[PDB]
Amino acid sequence: TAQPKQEAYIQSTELFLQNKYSDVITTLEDYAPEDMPYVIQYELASSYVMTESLTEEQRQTVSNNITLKTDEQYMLYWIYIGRSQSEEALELARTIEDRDLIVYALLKYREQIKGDTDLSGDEKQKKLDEIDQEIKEYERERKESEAQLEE
Amino acid sequence: QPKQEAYIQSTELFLQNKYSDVITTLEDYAPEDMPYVIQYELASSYVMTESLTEEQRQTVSNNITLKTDEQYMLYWIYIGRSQSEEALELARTIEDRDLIVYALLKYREQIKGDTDLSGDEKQKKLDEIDQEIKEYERERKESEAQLEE
Ligand SMILES: [Cl-]
Ligand code: NA
Ligand code: NA
Ligand code: NA
Repeated sequence: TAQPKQEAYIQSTELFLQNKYSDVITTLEDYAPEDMPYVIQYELASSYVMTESLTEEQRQTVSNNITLKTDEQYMLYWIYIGRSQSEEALELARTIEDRDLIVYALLKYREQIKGDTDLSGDEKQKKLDEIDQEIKEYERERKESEAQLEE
Repeated sequence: QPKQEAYIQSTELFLQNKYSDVITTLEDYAPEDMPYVIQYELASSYVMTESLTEEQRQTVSNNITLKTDEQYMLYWIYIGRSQSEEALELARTIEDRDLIVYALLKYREQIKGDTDLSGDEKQKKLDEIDQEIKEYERERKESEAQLEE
């Protein structure tokens, strides 16, 4: 006997050890990240983070380093970002209290609002505006932090 | 000739910061044939509507000036238009590491969603891009601290 999970873990390990990020991702796509062994969370999260379209600036800004010392929450954050579950990544970021991760998740959430088809134009616009205001607030906080550190 | 009027309307929109309106005004036209200043308008408009903080948008677009080479403007227009293959080829021609890496990542996504490619061809392409990305990442880490000596 059926142990499809057991097998996918071995399979993702084989692909990861070869840097086959995309293939790791599709191997694991039907599986809940919260129940994965820590090494498998590591493989998946690394795979998502390695393939996230970040500019050099974004890259400098966000906590996108993943190691076998990195806390589970950071791995879950990047896995949800990777799966386009920005709502889930947003509330993780807030729990973590990582400013730039909240901002990054707010940006992905903005896109999802922009594309949402169930929302009317007015509810749409209101929400984008709420988001941009929150982003600007955090951006203001980052700037003031950097100002104090240069004093 | 409606082309000329599009350039004029895109200018009218650009000067009001109506970046997304600039983009739609020019959507049908080829970027290579556009006058330098319109390439600037379009490139800037794509950058100003990317998913980035305001500060990040400023940082990229403040680097795009009317003394900037046409190539950097074409790069951003391709990115903005999801012509990531084209952005990548240009990026390698420019020989700027950062633009190659960003374009690879966006190209990866183009492949990921390409309907014409078969199941197996898609995967082999992604496998290749994935390995290249690891290679750039390994070089990134090595530059950060060479640990000599
Ligand atoms: Cl993917
Ligand atoms: Na490989
Ligand atoms: Na970083
Ligand atoms: Na500029």
